[PDB]
Amino acid sequence: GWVIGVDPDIGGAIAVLSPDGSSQVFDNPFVHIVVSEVIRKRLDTKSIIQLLRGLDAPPGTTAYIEKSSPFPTDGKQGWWSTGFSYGLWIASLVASGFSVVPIASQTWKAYFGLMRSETPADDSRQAASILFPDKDQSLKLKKHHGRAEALLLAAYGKGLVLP
Amino acid sequence: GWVIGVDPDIGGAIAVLSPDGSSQVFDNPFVHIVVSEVIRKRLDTKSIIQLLRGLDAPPGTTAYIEKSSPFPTDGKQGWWSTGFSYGLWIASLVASGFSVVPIASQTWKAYFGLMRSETPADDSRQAASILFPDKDQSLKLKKHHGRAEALLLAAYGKGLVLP
DNA sequence: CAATCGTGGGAGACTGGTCTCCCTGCAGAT
DNA sequence: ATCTGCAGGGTCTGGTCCAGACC
DNA sequence: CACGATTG
Ligand SMILES: [Mn+2]
Ligand SMILES: [Mn+2]
Ligand SMILES: [Mn+2]
Ligand SMILES: [Mn+2]
Repeated sequence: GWVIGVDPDIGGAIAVLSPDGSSQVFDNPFVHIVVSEVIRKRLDTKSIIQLLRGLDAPPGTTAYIEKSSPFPTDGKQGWWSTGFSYGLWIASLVASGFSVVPIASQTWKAYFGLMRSETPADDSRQAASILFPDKDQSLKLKKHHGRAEALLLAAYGKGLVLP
Repeated sequence: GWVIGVDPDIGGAIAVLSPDGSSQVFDNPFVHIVVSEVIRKRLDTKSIIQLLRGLDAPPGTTAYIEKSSPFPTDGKQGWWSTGFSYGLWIASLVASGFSVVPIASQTWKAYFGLMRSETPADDSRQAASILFPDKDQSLKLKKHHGRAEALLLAAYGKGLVLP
């Protein structure tokens, strides 16, 4: 009963669920780098691999990762970034011994009843708070939706249900 | 002593230069996958990590990889792929214990005097044929320019010079 | 299979149709 | 530090920005 | 560079 969930974007997170029901969630490590004479956030490859190497989850644990699906109206830098983040995470997960299962955002949203909300990020945090009450304090900021998404991905993969 | 050169695109390659002067070059592994009801080529994450595991190059060996730099006129799918291929390779290389150094294409081209050619692919293969004569049969086809690019990147890292 | 060409493009889940979904990169306000 | 709003965008290297190059 | 063709 080990499951990993990964929201791969720059404000994303990785959640780890263990057989005893406990949970962990880590913000995606990033660094500030210079691109075309401005500052950009990019995921921190070496920190991600060290994080994955430090997990207690055994080899073969399944990691559910949100499928990249940039909108056609998103700009070309958005497409590059979502592609880059996805490839960095997939390779790090495979290299660390995990079985990687891409999941569409539509799949886990429909599973928890979060399709077509007016406030989708607030709702994600509320749903994750109910599934993981001991994470309640770690979900109270609006910027914490990435943590919520990672936890709901993992919850999906484990088959948890809302009460 | 040991140097790795990576041309990360879908027709790219990885070259490995041993201290005894011998060289190897491998085509980037890929699979065919379905995206939006059409077939696409995508780099094969599992094969890439197995290839890196099988190399004799010791940990800490430097891997030179061409920096991603898509043109603004390239479409958003081009930006996504070059982003994805770059992230996949960088994470694979770090996870396998290699030290990663991104090199702009302008840098290794100017170093071998290949700037501003009317036939840049052909010239790359000729330059790599001269630097690595035992790879001459592996460079006869025009689609082998990715092999040439990987070898030239590695040659740049090693400080080799054309005669 | 290997080469060449022209243009720059969503993708996904539930016999095609339909409808839903992610961001990045800046800026400014507090 | 945190939130919100709007539009969708190159980046790099050699030599105080410019110029010219590249996938 | 990708992508989706077409040409021997
Ligand atoms: Mn997400
Ligand atoms: Mn997210
Ligand atoms: Mn290249
Ligand atoms: Mn290439």
